[PDB]
This record gives sequence, C-alpha cells and structure tokens, in this order.
Amino acid sequence: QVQLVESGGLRLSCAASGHTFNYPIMGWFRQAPGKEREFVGAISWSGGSTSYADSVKDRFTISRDNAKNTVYLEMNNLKPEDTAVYYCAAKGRYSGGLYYPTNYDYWGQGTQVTV
Amino acid sequence: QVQLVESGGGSLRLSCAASGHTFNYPIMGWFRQAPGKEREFVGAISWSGGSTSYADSVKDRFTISRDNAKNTVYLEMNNLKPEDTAVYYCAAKGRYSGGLYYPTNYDYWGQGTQVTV
Amino acid sequence: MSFVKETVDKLLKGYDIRLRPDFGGPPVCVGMNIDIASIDMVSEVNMDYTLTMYFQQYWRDKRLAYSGIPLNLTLDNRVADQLWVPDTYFLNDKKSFVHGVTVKNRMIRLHPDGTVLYGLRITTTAACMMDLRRYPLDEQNCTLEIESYGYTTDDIEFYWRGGDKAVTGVERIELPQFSIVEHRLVSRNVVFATGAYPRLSLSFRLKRNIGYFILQTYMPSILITILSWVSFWINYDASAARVALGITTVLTMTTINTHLRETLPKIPYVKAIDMYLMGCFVFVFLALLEYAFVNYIFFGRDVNAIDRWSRIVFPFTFSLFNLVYWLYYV
Amino acid sequence: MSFVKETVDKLLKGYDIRLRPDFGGPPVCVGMNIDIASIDMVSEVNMDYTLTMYFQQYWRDKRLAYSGIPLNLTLDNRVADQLWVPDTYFLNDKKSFVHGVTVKNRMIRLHPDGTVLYGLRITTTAACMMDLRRYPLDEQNCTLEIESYGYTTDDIEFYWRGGDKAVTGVERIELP
Amino acid sequence: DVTVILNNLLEGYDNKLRPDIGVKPTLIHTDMYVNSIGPVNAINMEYTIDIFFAQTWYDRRLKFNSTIKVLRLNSNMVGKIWIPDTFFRNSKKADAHWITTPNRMLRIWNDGRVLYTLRLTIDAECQLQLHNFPMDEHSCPLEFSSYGYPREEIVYQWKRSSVEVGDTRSWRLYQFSFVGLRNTTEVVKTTSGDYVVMSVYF
Ligand SMILES: *[C@@H]1O[C@H](CO)[C@@H](O[C@@H]2O[C@H](CO)[C@@H](O[C@@H]3O[C@H](CO[C@H]4O[C@H](CO[C@H]5O[C@H](CO)[C@@H](O)[C@H](O)[C@@H]5O)[C@@H](O)[C@H](O[C@H]5O[C@H](CO)[C@@H](O)[C@H](O)[C@@H]5O)[C@@H]4O)[C@@H](O)[C@H](O[C@H]4O[C@H](CO)[C@@H](O)[C@H](O)[C@@H]4O)[C@@H]3O)[C@H](O)[C@H]2NC(C)=O)[C@H](O)[C@H]1NC(C)=O
Ligand SMILES: *[C@@H]1O[C@H](CO)[C@@H](O[C@@H]2O[C@H](CO)[C@@H](O[C@@H]3O[C@H](CO[C@H]4O[C@H](CO)[C@@H](O)[C@H](O[C@H]5O[C@H](CO)[C@@H](O)[C@H](O)[C@@H]5O)[C@@H]4O)[C@@H](O)[C@H](O[C@H]4O[C@H](CO)[C@@H](O)[C@H](O)[C@@H]4O)[C@@H]3O)[C@H](O)[C@H]2NC(C)=O)[C@H](O)[C@H]1NC(C)=O
Ligand SMILES: *[C@@H]1O[C@H](CO)[C@@H](O[C@@H]2O[C@H](CO)[C@@H](O[C@@H]3O[C@H](CO[C@H]4O[C@H](CO)[C@@H](O)[C@H](O)[C@@H]4O)[C@@H](O)[C@H](O[C@H]4O[C@H](CO)[C@@H](O)[C@H](O)[C@@H]4O)[C@@H]3O)[C@H](O)[C@H]2NC(C)=O)[C@H](O)[C@H]1NC(C)=O
Ligand SMILES: *[C@@H]1O[C@H](CO)[C@@H](O[C@@H]2O[C@H](CO)[C@@H](O[C@@H]3O[C@H](CO)[C@@H](O)[C@H](O)[C@@H]3O)[C@H](O)[C@H]2NC(C)=O)[C@H](O)[C@H]1NC(C)=O
Ligand SMILES: *[C@@H]1O[C@H](CO)[C@@H](O[C@@H]2O[C@H](CO)[C@@H](O)[C@H](O)[C@H]2NC(C)=O)[C@H](O)[C@H]1NC(C)=O
Ligand SMILES: *[C@@H]1O[C@H](CO)[C@@H](O)[C@H](O)[C@H]1NC(C)=O
Ligand SMILES: CCCCCCCCCC
Ligand SMILES: CCCCCCCCCC
Ligand SMILES: CCCCCCCCCC
Repeated sequence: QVQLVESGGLRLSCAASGHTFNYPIMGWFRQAPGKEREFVGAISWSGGSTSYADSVKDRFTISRDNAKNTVYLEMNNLKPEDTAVYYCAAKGRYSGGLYYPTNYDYWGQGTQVTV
Repeated sequence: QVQLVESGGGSLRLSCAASGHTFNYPIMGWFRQAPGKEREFVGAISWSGGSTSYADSVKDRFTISRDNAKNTVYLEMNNLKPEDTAVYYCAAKGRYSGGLYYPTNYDYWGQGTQVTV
Repeated sequence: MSFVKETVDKLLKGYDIRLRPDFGGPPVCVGMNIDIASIDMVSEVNMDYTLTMYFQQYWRDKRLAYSGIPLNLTLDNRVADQLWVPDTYFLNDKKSFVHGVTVKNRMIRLHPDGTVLYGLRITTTAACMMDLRRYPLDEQNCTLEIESYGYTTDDIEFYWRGGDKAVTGVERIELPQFSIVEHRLVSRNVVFATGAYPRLSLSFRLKRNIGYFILQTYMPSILITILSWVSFWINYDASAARVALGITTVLTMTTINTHLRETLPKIPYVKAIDMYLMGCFVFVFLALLEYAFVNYIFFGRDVNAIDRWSRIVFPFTFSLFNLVYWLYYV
Repeated sequence: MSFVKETVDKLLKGYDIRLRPDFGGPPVCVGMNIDIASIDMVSEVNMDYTLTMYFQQYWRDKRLAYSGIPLNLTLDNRVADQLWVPDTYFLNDKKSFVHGVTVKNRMIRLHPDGTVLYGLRITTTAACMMDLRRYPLDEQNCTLEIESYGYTTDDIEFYWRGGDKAVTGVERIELP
Repeated sequence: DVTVILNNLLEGYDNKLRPDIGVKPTLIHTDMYVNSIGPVNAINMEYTIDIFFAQTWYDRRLKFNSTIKVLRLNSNMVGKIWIPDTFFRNSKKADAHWITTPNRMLRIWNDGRVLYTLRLTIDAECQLQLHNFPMDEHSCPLEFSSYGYPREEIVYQWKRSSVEVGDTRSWRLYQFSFVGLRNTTEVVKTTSGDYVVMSVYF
C-alpha cells in the first residue's frame, strides 16, 4: 500500500502515497541496459540521515521533505556510465540490507537518463 | 498489649470487646472449653471483617461478625445442642503467629463466659 | 559430516584459551563492526542512552586453521567458552546484556584460513554527558567508547573493519524527540606513562526538535504576557477589572511554571526555558506595578502619560528581550 | 604451615552436608546476631521497608573440631557451600538478596572447640502493615520474623546471642 | 613453557587459606581511579560512582622462576586463586561489568606479587543533612574493608597519594559542585572483631 511515482529526466522527485510510515527508509537504484539494478543512495524517515554509494558519492545528493512529494534527488557530473533507468524504492523497517534490491517491496518506474 | 473482655451468656449472642493495641493482634478467635475437655477452636475472624473461618462441628450453626468502629466481635448462635454447654473464651492472635486451631499461638486471652443448655 | 566432526575435534584439541594468538609475536589485529538496531531511549535525568546492536569482532588465529572443507563453518554458540575471545569492554557502560531467548544471541564463525568472526546482540545503557544549559535548544553529542581491558597496544590492536563503513543502522535509528545530524568513528591510543591502550569511539550528534516546545512551553507564556498588556487600554478608573486582570495573569504564569514539571524539574539546573519563564514573570509583574503607579498618581495624590508610554514601551521591551534571548541561545 | 592444610583437609574429608550436627542427638542450638547497616526506605504506599544488615549465626559442630592450632580459622567464603548451615529464612520478606561485590558478602569462621560463625550481608524488603488512620500522627510497629524452613523445635532451636544486645546500629539509624 | 608454568603453579595451593595464614597479617596495597561521580540521587540518599579499583598483595606460594615475569591469568584461574574479601560497606547495589567479557584482570610476577584490577559502578549511600537546603554542603563517603578477616589477618594501605581523579569536567555532577576529596583509615570495632576500614570522602 505504497504507490510511488518518480519524475524528472538534474533533479528527480519521488512522491509516495499510502502507509508511508510502515516503509520508512526509501532509496534509489539504477539499471543500465544489460545490467542489474545497483544501489545509488538511501534516506531515512526522519530528518537528514542518508547513505550513498562510493562509486557515485559527491555527485548524487538526496534530501527529504515531510510531504507527499517526499524525497528529492540531485544529479551532477553526467557520464556515459549514467545511462541507466532510475527506480525509486521503499523498504520495511526491519528488512535489513540497503544495497540489495530484493529487500525492497514497492518500486516506482524507470526514467532513462541517457547522455 | 490488648485487654479482652467477654460478655453475654435459642438466639444467644456473645460479645468480646478489645481495648489497647488491637491492630497489632488483628485476628480474633473464639474457643470453647467444656468440663473435662480441653479448649477447642470454635471460630476465627480477620481484621477487615471478611474471611471468617468456622470449625467443622459448628460451621453453619454459629456466625461471627465484626465492627472495628467499637473494637468488638459478636458470636451469634442459632440452634444450641446440649453438648455445647461450656466456658466460651475469646483470644487475639498476631499477624505472623501461625495456625488458627492451636490455642498456644494466641497471645492474649479473656476470662471467658459460661453457657449452659 | 563425520570427517567434519573430527576436523572440529582436532581444531579444538590442544588449543589453550589462556594463550592469545601469537603470544610472543606481533600484536593481534581485531576488526570491529557494528550494526545498530536502534537507540531505544535517551534520558536527561539519568544522563544516558540505551543502544541495541550487533557487535562483531574479526581476528586471525593460526591455531584454528583447517583444510579440505571449503564451505564456511558456523559453529554453535557453545564454542565461545571453548575458544579464546578478545577482552573488550565499553568504558561508559552503566548496564548491558546479551539477549538470551530462545538461545543466547552469540555466533562464532570460523574460516579455512584460521580466521574467526564473533557476533553478539547487546543492549547497552551507555552514559553520555549532556549540556542541558541550552535546553530545549541544545544539541547533544553522545559517545560509545570501546576499549581493551587487560592488553596494551603491544599485544592487541583495535581497528574499524571497512573504514567508515564499519557502523550501519544510523538510517534505521528513529528517535521521537531527537534527530541525528551526524555520526563519527575515531580510532586512537590512549597514552599512559606505563603504556598505550587501544580505543575506538562511535559518536552521534543528536539535535532536539523544538516545534513541540515552541507549541507547549513558549507560546502560552507569550500569549499570557500579551494579555497582561491589555490593562493599558482599559479605563484607568476600572480598578477591579485591571487589578483582576494583572493578578490573574500573574497567577496563570505561576500555574504554568509549577506544572511545567514535565520539563526536567527532577534534576535541577538553570536551562533556557527557565530564563524565558522568569522574563515573562517579570514582565507581568511590571505590568501590574504599572497600574499601581497609575492608580496612586492619578486617582489619589486625554489618556494618562503612564499608560501612553506603557502601551509603546512594554511591547517594544518584550520584543527586544525576545530578540536578545533567541540570538544568544541560537 | 602445611599443618593447617592437612587439618582442614581432614576436617572436610568424609563430611556429610545433608546431616545436621547431632542428627540423632538433642536439637542443635543456634545463636543469632544482627547489625543493622541502614533502614533505607519505609514506603507507606507498598507497606514495606528495605533493610540492610549483617546477619550472623553461631552454632557448635563437633565434626569441625580441630586441635594443635591455637587460633580461630577464617576460611574462604566458598567453604559455606561444603559445610552444613541452618535453613534460616525471613518469613515476612518480599524480596531479598546477598550482596556480591567484590565477592560474595559471606563469611565462615571456625573455632578449635568446634564452633562455627556464619555471616552474610543481606538487603531485604520486609512487609509492615500500617494503621494509617491517625496519619500523620500515627505510630507504626514494623517487625522482622526469622524462622527455620524445614526443621522443627525437635531438631533446631533459636536464641538471640548476647540477649538484648543481639541487635546494634538502631541508635545510628536515621530516617526522613 | 607458559602453559606448563600455569599447570605447575596451581598444584597444591589450597585457596581456602590466605597467604601467611599463621605468620603475619596480609598487607594489601589499594589504589583507586575515579572515572566519574554520577548524579547524586538525593531522593533515595545515594550517588553513583564509577571506579577502577586495583589491589596488590604478596603470595609466596605463587612464586615461579622462569623467563617471563609479567604473567597474566584468564578470569577462570582468578577464581582458582585466593583473592581478598574486600567489600564496600556503604554500597546499596554495586556490580562489576561482564559484556563483552568479564572485566577482571589478574597479573602475577615471578616474585609472588599479585595485582587484581576490577571496574566497579557502585551506588553508595550518602545521608544528606538537608536542613540548610539549598545552601548545603555534603561529604559523601565511600568506605571499604575486608568482610571476614579482622585487623590481625588483613591490613589495607593506600598505595601512594590517596586516589587519582580524572578531569572533573567529564563528571556527571549537575546539582552539586566538586570541592575535592580526602582519604581516611580507621579500625572499626564490631562483634566479629576489629576491621581496618578505609574510606574516601568526596
Ligand atoms: C511490636 O509488635 C509486636 C506484635 O506482636 C509485639 O510483639 C509481642 O511482644 C511481646 C513483648 O513485648 C512478646 O511477649 C513476650 O513473649 C515471650 C515469649 O512468649 C512465648 O513463649 C513463652 C515461653 O517462653 C519461651 O522462651 C523461653 C526462654 O526465654 C523458652 O524456654 C520457652 O520454650 C519459650 O520459647 C510462652 O509462655 C508464651 O505464651 C504462650 O504460653 C503461655 C503459657 O503460660 C500462655 O499463657 C500464652 O497464652 C501462650 O500460649 C509465648 O509462646 C514471653 O516469654 C515474654 O514474657 C514476659 O512476661 C512474662 C510474664 O508474663 C515473664 O515471665 C517473662 O520474663 C517476660 O517478661 C513476653 O510475653 C509477644 O510474644 C510478642 N508477640 C508476638 C506475636 O511476637 C512487640 O512487642 C512490639 N514491639 C514494639 C517495639 O513495638
Ligand atoms: C503491518 O505492517 C507491516 C509493515 O510492513 C506489514 O508488512 C507487510 O505485509 C505484507 C502483506 O502480505 C507483505 O506482503 C508480501 O510478501 C510476501 C513474501 O514476499 C517474498 O517472498 C515471496 C516468496 O514466494 C516472493 O514471491 C516475493 O516476491 C515478491 O516481491 C518482490 C520484491 O522485489 C517482487 O519483485 C516480486 O515480483 C514479488 O512481488 C517476496 O520476495 C508475499 O508472498 C506476499 O504475496 C501476496 O501478495 C501478492 C501481491 O498482492 C500476491 O501476488 C501474492 O499471491 C500474495 O497474495 C506479499 O507480497 C510484506 O512483505 C510485509 N512487509 C514486511 C517488511 O514484512 C503488514 O502487512 C501490516 N499488517 C497489518 C495487519 O497491519
Ligand atoms: C562528539 O564529541 C567528541 C568529543 O570532542 C568528539 O570526539 C573527537 O573527534 C575528533 C574528530 O572529530 C577527534 O580528533 C581526531 O583524532 C584523530 C586521531 O588522532 C591520532 O593522532 C593523534 C596525534 O598524532 C594521536 O595522539 C592519536 O593516538 C591518534 O593516533 C585525528 O587523525 C583527527 O584529525 C584532525 O586533526 C589532526 C591533527 O591532530 C590533523 O592532522 C588531521 O588532518 C585532522 O584535521 C582528529 O584530530 C578526537 O580525538 C575525538 N575525541 C575523543 C575524546 O574521542 C566527536 O567527534 C564528536 N562527535 C560528533 C558527531 O560531533
Ligand atoms: C577466638 O574466639 C574466641 C571467642 O570465641 C576469642 O576469645 C574471646 O574473646 C572475647 C573478647 O574479644 C571475650 O569476650 C569478652 O571480652 C571482654 C573484654 O573485651 C570481657 O569483659 C568479657 O567478660 C568477655 O571475656 C570472650 O570471652 C573470649 N572467649 C569466649 C569464652 O567467648 C579468642 O580470642 C579468639 N582468638 C583466639 C586466638 O583464640
Ligand atoms: C566463507 O566466508 C568467506 C568470507 O567472505 C567468503 O569469502 C569471500 O567471499 C566473498 C563473497 O563470496 C568475496 O566477495 C570475497 O572476495 C571472498 N574473499 C574474501 C577475502 O573476502 C566465502 O565465499 C565463504 N564460503 C562459501 C560461501 O562457501
Ligand atoms: C591520603 O592517603 C595518603 C596515603 O596514605 C597520605 O599520604 C595522605 O596524607 C592522605 N591525605 C591526603 C589529603 O591525601
Ligand atoms: C494586545 C494589546 C491590546 C490591543 C489593543 C488594541 C487597540 C486598538 C486601537 C484601534
Ligand atoms: C509599589 C510601589 C508603588 C509606588 C506608587 C507611586 C509612588 C509615588 C510616585 C510619585
Ligand atoms: C518563532 C519564535 C517566536 C518567538 C516569540 C515572538 C514574540 C513576538 C512578540 C510580539
């Protein structure tokens, strides 16, 4: 019961509607053609508490708002390795493991950011 | 200490009045001693007035009540038998004395009234 | 299965717990990881926080190496007493435990190269100093200090396994009143004249949420002070009305201050809320004293000058006091 | 110096912990002594009071009798698990324990005639029913009842060693 | 080598008997490092204190001649060795720490010197004379002695310069201000005998 809609493409915004409290931590994954989804960055429910992948640190930023629009992502340094569709996902409170897509229940859709 | 005084003695109502440190000796027990026989435990009553305990022989015949507003215990008798002729005693017991049926555990006794039927 | 059992028997045979790995050799390096489930509570009165977590210690030992069994062995929890474990303690701990239902939350995992991993689910009530001088506008910095008890740096060397990735679950923490701003890991050696002992430290900065305080504690005082200012616009000869207004505002301020026992009365220190309440109390007291002056001067021995300047100076002075207070405390 | 070791080994050898002194003989007579360290709190809400004490028991045991060592032996407290002790207990206690820092706050002492002194440091929460009708002008009587659990007067007897001077510290106690 | 020394030293050595049981009193040198004095809970007349408490004594039975002279023992052997019966008289509910591992260290030298160190978090009683409240000062004690051994059997002594205190700013004292400390030693008379009571007042 978490409808997620991601928009944008650079600034992206992932709006969540439903029982968002039950799925506190929300994050981003990216899938290039002929590749598996890889973690990009996660943010907790309350305030500023985020984690980022080392491969894309200091070039992707994630922030949160206490609203239906919910989380925003900011992109810098476009590269040919950023030609991936970006999904927004939410995770259960006790579903351990941020980097693993299988721990996430409800996904958004893919937004192609090809250079 | 506590000073106990029994009075009274077929609707018969005996009354045991207590004075002094009655709180330190909450439980009050009625005993009877017929001629020749030793003291026997007739009944026992608590401080709050509930949880009365009677002996097997006279479980339903007698009824014991209490009212701490005047520090007196009433022992009513409905139907009396000719084996009941005896000297009725009242006694007080401590909060951690022991069993109810044994007169030794009771500390302060009364002079005891006499009943004959 | 059978050969696995004899392999384990040979590994444990002739292995003395009393002897650390490389007793005469260089120091043993212990890599420490934490996966914190949550910070259960944070109490200012007892000056402490409760942390539950999965402490993992990783170390190499040649004595416990095997071969011919490539799969990774996860032995039962009862082997902890059989095997040597590093002596590690939390310096600022007041009372901690290892969960024990349905079985003890303790795992030992060996590797073919003799390496050992030990994991424990611990709930520690660690103690951290708090500067409740700026309360409720404060920002605490609590710490957990991990240290070796008997061994020096010459025998055991603590380090964070994975650098900055050793600690995880900061996102998983969810405190109702606090909000985490930053976490830090620092490894060092406390230097003593006798020797040097290793130490690790995991620190959290916890800002406090001020919306609740601004709604409950601060706003009624401001409204009561503004109500106390109403006396200056009432007719100067309305003695009963003005006196009742002033003294009832004072009574309401006192009532608020006394039943504010929710805001840290049990441990007494001068915080910032106390200064604000004292200022509001002084303002309402001066408001009543103003009508005292008005009555004596003008009734006994065309608005009166005292009320005229009071209407302009009381709001201005309160605004200046608020500005100074907020700037100083923020 | 090894004479003491041989003596204690001989004493503890063939010692049955389940058999009281003079099992078939007259009852064993146990003296008791108390030193009240502090009466911590006296709660009217729960009608109880916490009390810390040094509780000591004295009894004569012929089995633990030695000679040739003119001094009273103070052994390690773990020997209490090997020696026989009375099954004393506080009848009106609600919760109690023996302090265990730095080690168990327990003491065993032997004497050449055979006397055994057994001391413990006990904090106990005892029940005290209160007649608060005349509160705050009331006067309470709070008691501690010490009794043997299994044995009866045919096997064990109690007395206050030193008589009326068997309890100390009461004058030192202070309450709020 | 070290292991054969460990199994050799245990042989004999009845732990029931103190060192020099029949010869002279056992002298124990005590030292204490106060990590911090916790909040003074005046409502229950108590205060929390965290200490590193070390005590050193001499045992001639434990003498061993070998290349190593700084030997260390696992906590389990600490329980097979004799240790003093020191306890805190005014403690309410004191306790050592055990997670991750029991915090007790025992180190033995070749010359029979034994050092035993424990980390303790005591909740010591401190009666408060609140007549002059809020203008009051208090001298909260922390006193300890052997439980069973009288003055003729065990004698305590401060190691050197009383006790060591860390930086006072790190301490958790919010209602009160620290005004120093002092040390004292006396012979308290009890029914069991005469006992050497050491004390530190804050
Ligand atoms: C706080 O409140 C409590 C509330 O209970 C209150 O408690 C009572 O305190 C009084 C004292 O103030 C206690 O009274 C004393 O009890 C003594 C023991 O009595 C029992 O044992 C008697 C026999 O002797 C015993 O001791 C000898 C050795 O000393 C031993 O050889 C014996 O075997 C035995 O163990 C026994 O007689 C007595 O009574 C029973 O038997 C008699 C037989 O005649 C019978 O009449 C009784 O009805 C009962 O069945 C009981 O079993 C007692 O020795 C002592 O006696 C004093 O007076 C006598 C003369 O009257 C003197 O000869 C003697 O030297 C003493 O001066 C006295 O009676 C009472 O027992 C307490 N009650 C309870 C329940 O514990 C506290 O005092 C209050 N205190 C405060 C501070 O507020
Ligand atoms: C209280 O609050 C808690 C907090 O979240 C609520 O928790 C969640 O409850 C829901 C209710 O069912 C759970 O949903 C399900 O998950 C199970 C298990 O899924 C896993 O294992 C399956 C094994 O067969 C596997 O197939 C699953 O694969 C799915 O998920 C992946 C994720 O990426 C996806 O890619 C796949 O395509 C699959 O969708 C998964 O790995 C699952 O079996 C359940 O299935 C039911 O629903 C689906 C969709 O309608 C339907 O198709 C099925 O036939 C079946 O009917 C369901 O999806 C959820 O896992 C719980 N979350 C956590 C964290 O525990 C709780 O519900 C609240 N209860 C109350 C009373 O308030
Ligand atoms: C909450 O509050 C506590 C208490 O203040 C903070 O704890 C301190 O954190 C800081 C860092 O944030 C620590 O400072 C660091 O020490 C590192 C290791 O020091 C080594 O080097 C010294 C000197 O050689 C040795 O003595 C020691 O044994 C270690 O080997 C330094 O590398 C860090 O570096 C910075 O300073 C040095 C100069 O000293 C520069 O060269 C570096 O480039 C860099 O600029 C730093 O100095 C400090 O030690 C911690 N103190 C304690 C008591 O733990 C928490 O950080 C704080 N938490 C939050 C979230 O706010
Ligand atoms: C071993 O223990 C015995 C006691 O079981 C010790 O002897 C006893 O010593 C005490 C004094 O400490 C004696 O008590 C009294 O002493 C006062 C004076 O202080 C005196 O006025 C009293 O009259 C009384 O004597 C006690 O009587 C005595 N023994 C007895 C019979 O109890 C003994 O010293 C201990 N040690 C050794 C080495 O024996
Ligand atoms: C037993 O555990 C070890 C510890 O990691 C496993 O080994 C490594 O395996 C991971 C993933 O399988 C690799 O990414 C690493 O490169 C490996 N080496 C090191 C040094 O970590 C090992 O695979 C496990 N045994 C199994 C699964 O049979
Ligand atoms: C404390 O004890 C030490 C060692 O016994 C002694 O030297 C000192 O004088 C005592 N007093 C103070 C104030 O340190
Ligand atoms: C808040 C103080 C009372 C406000 C008085 C309003 C005066 C209105 C003048 C037109
Ligand atoms: C409480 C003080 C009130 C003073 C009234 C005015 C004094 C005289 C002013 C000239
Ligand atoms: C948001 C904080 C507001 C603080 C009080 C403002 C005072 C206004 C004076 C009229």
